Amino acid sequence: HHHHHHPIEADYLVIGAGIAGASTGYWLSAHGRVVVLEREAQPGYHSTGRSAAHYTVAYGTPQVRALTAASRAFFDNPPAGFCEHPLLSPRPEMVVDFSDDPEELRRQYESGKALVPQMRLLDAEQACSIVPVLRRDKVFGATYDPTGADIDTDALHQGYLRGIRRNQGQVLCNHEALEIRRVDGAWEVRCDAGSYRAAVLVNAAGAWCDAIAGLAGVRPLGLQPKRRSAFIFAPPPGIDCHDWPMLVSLDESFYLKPDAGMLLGSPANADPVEAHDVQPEQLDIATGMYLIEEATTLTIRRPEHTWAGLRSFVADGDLVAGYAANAEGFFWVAAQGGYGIQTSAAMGEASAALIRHQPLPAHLREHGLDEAMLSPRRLSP
Ligand SMILES: Cc1cc2nc3c(=O)[nH]c(=O)nc-3n(C[C@H](O)[C@H](O)[C@H](O)COP(=O)(O)OP(=O)(O)OC[C@H]3O[C@@H](n4cnc5c(N)ncnc54)[C@H](O)[C@@H]3O)c2cc1C
Ligand SMILES: N=C(N)NCCCC(=N)C(=O)O
Repeated sequence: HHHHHHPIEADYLVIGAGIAGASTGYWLSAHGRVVVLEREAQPGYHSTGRSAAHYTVAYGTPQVRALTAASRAFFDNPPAGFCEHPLLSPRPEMVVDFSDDPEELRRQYESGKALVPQMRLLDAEQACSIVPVLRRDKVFGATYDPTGADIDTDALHQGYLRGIRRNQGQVLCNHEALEIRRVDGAWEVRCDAGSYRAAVLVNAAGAWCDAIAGLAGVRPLGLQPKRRSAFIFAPPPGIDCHDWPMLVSLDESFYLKPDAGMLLGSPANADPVEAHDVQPEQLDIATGMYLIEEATTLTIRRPEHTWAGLRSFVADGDLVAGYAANAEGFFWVAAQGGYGIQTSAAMGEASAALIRHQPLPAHLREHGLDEAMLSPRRLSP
């Protein structure tokens, strides 16, 4: 009994306009009619607008590291017209041993160097020369990755979305998917003003991917959102920290990175929570500040900005890009974890190829990627 618009037909309906839906929709959009349906009034209000904006190859599981490595070519040299300014800025990563665990530090160095030949093993004096506010008594050595980079996440995200629109795709905000049903050979999504139909439903809903499966009657993956908080604060007068690396502790208890002229700090937490519009917890912020004040000479007066976002994982820590088994046309783009920005070019290209029933592109295959390592089928026996 309430009015709705006539249904809109497409080739691929993408639920979510964060980095996952935008990157997949970007690579799909040259080949068919893309409609992206986004709940919020803006596409980057959840995790894609809440990241540390960093590119690190030696981070995550082996699948993650291959996706990240395979994305660099796009980030460094995107197609003409994709964006106005470079997407990456140099920002080496220094992982410091604050707990005196030389065996772990060596393991991470050897692991990282296999992927990144320029990775170096530093002694405590070398680490303190690079970030001179470090307390020498608290430092036992470090790894150093000269190839790390900061990512202009908004430019990247907006570039993917603009690419969709230039290929006649639609990016619809204020279009929460409220109902999902397989009807007459298509997935049909009801939004509050009308419905959308396509043979392929791309589930790119971030921490809400299992909620979308629940609307559709598709068995979920077991995704676990995890809260991570972060904050921005002013450096003390006299500290020029503009060119410091990303600094991370060896056990990921905190990190610290310059952000323009300010400092970004985080307790690097992973507290399991339900999908929601997550806010920072005071204990998170106080913990991150305490650990930075213990590891360095910095004193932190009060933050200028605080926030938290969701990093969402499946059991094995790897990303998911693949059709659901036994649910025709339902494609997962999920479990981006702490890595969705830095893996987005490879994940968007791979996911679009697989949605289209195409082989993965050579350059992705050359990085040690294949369909089965991306598939949700691996989460079951
Ligand atoms: C503190 C922090 C630091 C991080 N550091 C980094 C980093 O340095 N590098 C990196 O690569 N990653 C980092 N990450 C991880 C990165 O933020 C995420 O992996 C990535 O943003 C996930 O993107 P997504 O598109 O899956 O999710 P989201 O950006 O959350 O997008 C999902 C979208 O789905 C929409 N949606 C949900 N339900 C519906 C519905 N019913 N209908 C329509 N739309 C719906 C949501 O509104 C949302 O816009 C960090 C994250 C945090 C929080
Ligand atoms: N770069 C590292 N080796 N470790 C910490 C990365 C932090 C990250 N990208 C996250 O907040 O998801």
